[PDB]
Amino acid sequence: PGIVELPTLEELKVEEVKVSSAVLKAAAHHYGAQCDKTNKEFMLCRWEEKDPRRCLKEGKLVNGCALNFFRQIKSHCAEPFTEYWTCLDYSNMQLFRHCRQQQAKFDQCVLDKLGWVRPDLGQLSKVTKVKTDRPLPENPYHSRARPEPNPVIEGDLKPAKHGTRFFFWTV
Amino acid sequence: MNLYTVIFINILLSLTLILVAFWLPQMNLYSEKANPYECGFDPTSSARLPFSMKFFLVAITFLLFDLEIALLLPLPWAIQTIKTSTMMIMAFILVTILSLGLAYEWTQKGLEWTE
Amino acid sequence: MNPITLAIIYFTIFLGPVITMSSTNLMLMWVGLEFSLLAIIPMLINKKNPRSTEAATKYFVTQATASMIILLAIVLNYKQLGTWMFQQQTNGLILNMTLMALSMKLGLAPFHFWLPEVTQGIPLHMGLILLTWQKIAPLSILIQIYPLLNSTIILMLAITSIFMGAWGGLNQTQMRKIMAYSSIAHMGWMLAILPYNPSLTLLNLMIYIILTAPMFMALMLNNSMTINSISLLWNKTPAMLTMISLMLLSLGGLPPLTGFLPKWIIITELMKNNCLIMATLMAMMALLNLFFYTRLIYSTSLTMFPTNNNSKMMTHQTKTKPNLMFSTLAIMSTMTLPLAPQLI
Amino acid sequence: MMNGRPGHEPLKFLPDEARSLPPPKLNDPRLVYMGLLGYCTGLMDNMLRMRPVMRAGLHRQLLFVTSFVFAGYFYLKRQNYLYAVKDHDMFGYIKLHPEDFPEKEKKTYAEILEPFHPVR
Amino acid sequence: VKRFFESYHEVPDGTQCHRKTYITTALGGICGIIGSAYSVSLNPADSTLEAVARVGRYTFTAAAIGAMFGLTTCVSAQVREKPDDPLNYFIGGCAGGLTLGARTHSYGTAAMGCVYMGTAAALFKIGKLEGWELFPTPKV
Amino acid sequence: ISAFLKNAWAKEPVLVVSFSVWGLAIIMPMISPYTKYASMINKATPYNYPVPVRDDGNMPDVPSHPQDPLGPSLDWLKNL
Amino acid sequence: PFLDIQKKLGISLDRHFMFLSAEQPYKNAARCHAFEKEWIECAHGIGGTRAKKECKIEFDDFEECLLRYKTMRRMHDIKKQREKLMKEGKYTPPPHHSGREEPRP
Amino acid sequence: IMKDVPNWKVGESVFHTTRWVPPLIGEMYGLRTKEEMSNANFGFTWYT
Amino acid sequence: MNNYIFVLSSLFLVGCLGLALKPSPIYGGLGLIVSGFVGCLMVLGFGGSFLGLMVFLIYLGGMLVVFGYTTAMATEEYPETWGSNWLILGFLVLGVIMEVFLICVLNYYDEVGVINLDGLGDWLMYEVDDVGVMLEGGIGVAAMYSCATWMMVVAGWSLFAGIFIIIEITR
Amino acid sequence: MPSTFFNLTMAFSLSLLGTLMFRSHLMSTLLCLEGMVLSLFIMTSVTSLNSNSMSSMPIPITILVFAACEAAVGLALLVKVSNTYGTDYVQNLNLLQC
Repeated sequence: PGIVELPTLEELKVEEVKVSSAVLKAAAHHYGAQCDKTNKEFMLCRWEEKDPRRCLKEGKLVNGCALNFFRQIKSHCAEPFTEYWTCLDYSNMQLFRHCRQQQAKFDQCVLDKLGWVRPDLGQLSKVTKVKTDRPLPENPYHSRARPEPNPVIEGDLKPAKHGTRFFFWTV
Repeated sequence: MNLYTVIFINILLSLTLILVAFWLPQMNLYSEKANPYECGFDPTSSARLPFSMKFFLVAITFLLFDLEIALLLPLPWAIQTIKTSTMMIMAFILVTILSLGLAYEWTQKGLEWTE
Repeated sequence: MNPITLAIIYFTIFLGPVITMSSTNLMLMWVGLEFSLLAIIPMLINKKNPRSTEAATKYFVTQATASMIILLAIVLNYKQLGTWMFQQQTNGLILNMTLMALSMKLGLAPFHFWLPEVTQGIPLHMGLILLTWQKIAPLSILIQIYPLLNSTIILMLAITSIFMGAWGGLNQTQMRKIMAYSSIAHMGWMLAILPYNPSLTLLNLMIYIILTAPMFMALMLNNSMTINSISLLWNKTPAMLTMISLMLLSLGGLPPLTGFLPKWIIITELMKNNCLIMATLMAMMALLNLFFYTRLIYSTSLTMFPTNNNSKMMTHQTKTKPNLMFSTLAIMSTMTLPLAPQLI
Repeated sequence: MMNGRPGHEPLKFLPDEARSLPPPKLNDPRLVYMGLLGYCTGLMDNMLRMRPVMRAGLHRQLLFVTSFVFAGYFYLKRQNYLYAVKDHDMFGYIKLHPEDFPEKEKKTYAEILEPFHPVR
Repeated sequence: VKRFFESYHEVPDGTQCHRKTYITTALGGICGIIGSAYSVSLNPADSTLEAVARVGRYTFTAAAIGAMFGLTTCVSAQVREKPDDPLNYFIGGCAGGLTLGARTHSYGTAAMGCVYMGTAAALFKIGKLEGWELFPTPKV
Repeated sequence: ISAFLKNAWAKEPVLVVSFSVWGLAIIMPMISPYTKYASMINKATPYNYPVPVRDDGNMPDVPSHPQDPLGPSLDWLKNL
Repeated sequence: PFLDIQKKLGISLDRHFMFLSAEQPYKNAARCHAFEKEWIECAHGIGGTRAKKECKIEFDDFEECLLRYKTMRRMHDIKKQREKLMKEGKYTPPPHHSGREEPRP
Repeated sequence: IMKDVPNWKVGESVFHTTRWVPPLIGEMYGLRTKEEMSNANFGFTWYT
Repeated sequence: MNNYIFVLSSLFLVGCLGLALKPSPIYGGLGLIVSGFVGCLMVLGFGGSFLGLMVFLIYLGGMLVVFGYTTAMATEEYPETWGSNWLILGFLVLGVIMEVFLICVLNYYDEVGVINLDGLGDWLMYEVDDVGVMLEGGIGVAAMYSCATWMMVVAGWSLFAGIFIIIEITR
Repeated sequence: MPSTFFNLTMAFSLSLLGTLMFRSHLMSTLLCLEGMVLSLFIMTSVTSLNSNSMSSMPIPITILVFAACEAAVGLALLVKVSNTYGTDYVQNLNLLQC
């Protein structure tokens, strides 16, 4: 009965990354440290509010921070990073282990410039306690009011009136 | 569709090969060459008669052990669970139960054939 | 059978229904029914004769189809609602197919043709278990879903079971078939009321078990399987005719014995819902159920038949077979009507 | 039907609310009837096994009597509790739904004209 | 269609005699087909031809039963104008029993079926009139 | 019984190996210290997203960032 | 159940995978999780006869999520009208549905 | 398309509730071509 | 390739129909094998590999024993193929034709709701998780070893006790 | 999906029709039972994969387990039937009526 609301085309028109998957797997560990605040805000909204239509702007901020990130990587440390992801994209499951020497070049570049340290083994696999000006969503799931249960008979129970009302048994 | 294609290719190879085997050669058919072998002499009866099988109990328990395989086979995924103690105990119990059943059959001479 | 095997098999028989009760998943329910199925066949086929092979094959082949139909009902419910429980707002076809298969499992008419055959093909024990303990889980299914059953075929099947059990037991000289048709009739009385206060279904079940078990023991004490064999009981063990008489007259429900309580209270709760003429028909064919019991107890207790010369050897020797529970179960039947309000 | 009653304990023979009911007398006609059933059970046991009667198994007979009474006491207590619960819930429902069970007010035989049916 | 058989009560007896007549005939035919399927599955014939003959005999017999029943009911309700009277259904049941004992050569079957079917049809009318709901829904 | 096992190691050594390996499989998990790191490693694997948490203002031990000091340091998995 | 031995002892042998919104092995939601949760949370405390008509909206939404019949009807109607119009020559499908779009990322 | 049929809301729902119900591969990719429909299904199931 | 699943389902129906006509257990086992193959293929079409492979394996290992038995017990001089009986051949042809006519009928009395010839292949998979890992069939079955360990014990008891049952029935 | 569920249910019904309507042999009946099992398996598996209910995926393996045990004991009974009568036919099993 109720119409679905949806955003317009221009409420989704966005400057996209246009960037592939090995180029992106290479810079994953640095994109998880830098550009973590926006990403975690977007995640919290997307899971707290179960609607995409209520978080487009956080997604747009995510895309913006990613673009700024790769702009830093382009204006600084483009050749070693190029070599890294080019050698990474050769594999079939895109394994870091086969390209372990170009990591060194990329990391030393991105460390001597901008001081970006690679996260260690299990730092991107844990909860991270974001804040925001947003409020809590009151009643997600758009739940209706619950019907009231049937009341309990309050009383100290007594013997049955005249025992069993069965047919002719007295007691 | 790659796999479907490989299998169709093998299928058509086999069928083209049989077509060649049948329609390329020469034929001289007659009843004395098309009747069953039985080593020079003629059969005394049909081959579509009972062949008593003397390992039928072994067949049925093979079926049950096949099911045991089907139960054991999820283990590579069961090992990446967080518990790693319940699965251990339960797999231990399953294998030990199967071994106990095998031992009972063995001792009761079920693996021996019905002479 | 060696003891390890008996332990395994009787544990399985006990655990089939026990799994069936203490399970909310219908699929583990099915599992319990299949344990009851699997574990019964060894002891049905233990004496290794053609009669036993036929009985076991008929039992197996009739129960497998019912099991598959129940599994179909369960899978259709899972498709419909994404759960493993017959809720309300299920399909009446699913529920009715479940009812049909459960009736085939119990032995109700018109699915009754296998029970007397199978029962004749097996010893007195394995008739007791088959008629008492195997009936308890299939009934548990219906008891757990009683407000979902259609109140029409539930009663047509009951009425058919009543009529056909009465008419079949009218002419059976074999006792192992009399017990079967009695089972059919009593399951009819149960299933008729099952949508109406299913506590009474369990009442009739307990009464029926308490009556049949000692009767089977009575048949066991001399391996009596025929009217002519039970008639040679005024010579062999004549202290049992009193209890046999009162137990038969409780089975065919006569008032002063507690076997009239289930029929009486069933008629009560059926007249409380304007199910009048059905109850009338049932109560009027229970009389024919009583007639062949009366014929039997004439034959064994009131009009002592001819005996043989070789039956004096039995009088020379002594016995040990009455398990001390025959007495308790025969006396708690036939004499517990004044305690009926505590039973209900 | 009382299985879905709120607070219903699963497989509880005698909840703590039943301890507020008065117990039986221990001289109840039905408990002595159960003792009589136990005595007749022992007598029948002796009759079946070709034994003397009222003379043979006095320990067995005593045990039968005591088992029957010691079971009937608790079973009767449970049944008293269940019938108490029935009356309790019935009273509660009529008290919660008086519109369905109105305060009826009947008439006398002076105002109603019941019809006469001679015999003749 | 249930409405077909519910057309038997759109109007009282004595009216629409042919309608009610061959309705009851159809009903008898259905019941005869059931009985025939059971007598052909259990205790089967020595040949498919005799099985077909069994079906035909049973079905035509029950059809004749229902036809005589409906004819007699609506006639004895048109005559002696009294729809709310189970004696019409009694006379119809007796006519049915007579046709049973005619198709099946037996006077004793005729009398037995007359009494039983007549009483059954009388009770049927009495229940349709007073509101006896067999297979009732649970109320307590 | 030592003589019995001496006989069984010659005649039927296949079942001796079998029972030995069965008992060893059952007993050795009880013995090792490495037995407990298995569940911990299976737990450490993040197959699903760690969903962030709202800052109530009362979450000290919870970190504000991936590479903060707090949280489970997975260096026990390194240099195990 | 018949004999609530599980509730007696607090164990859950089978009463924890009774439906879809119930502890999938790793936390992957089954479809209609929300609908079934909402239906079940409405039908709690109530039993049966009252839940079947006080919690009907939520069951109907669940039934449409799982069996999903009305959306089939809707898309079938849209497709049928589109085929009629294209046969008459009235409709002109766009590039982003004939197979020629600008992919978004 | 359905500008002309008598009673048809174009963005109507099939649910009484108002919350976000994520679509499925047939509503989405419904009006699209058969290749997209046959790659949604049978795309991963039939390996690259 | 949109009618793929419907073709597979129809083939399975025909396999089980030729089964239900009951030729000798040799061709019945052939039908079981073909139908299990088709079942595996559709279970894969719906996104399940393990369950289909295991149906295939179990039914193959079972029909092996059926061959071993039916050579001994359910054998005749003339094993009664489908063509052996004109009546069986007629009912088979009639069953194919009847199911075709039935499908064409129920595609008319209901536009859609039971069968959709028009939209076919459009309703198979129903909300896949387009981004995922550790999601296949096999995790759910491996839950028999954790979170559903009663299925495992009850199945194991069935097999164990079945061994004893076998020995006793055969003795 | 609704198409294939309809077809699978019709397949179950065909195999049920089969195992009900007997012929001479019994092995064919057991095979019809196996076919019913298989159709039920595929129904359960497809519902579980559609709904993404990986909690119910242990159900079809249980179906196969118990159905194979059923087949096992049926085949053992068949061994006994052949040892008695010799030829597997279900018409020779007609002596409990008397």
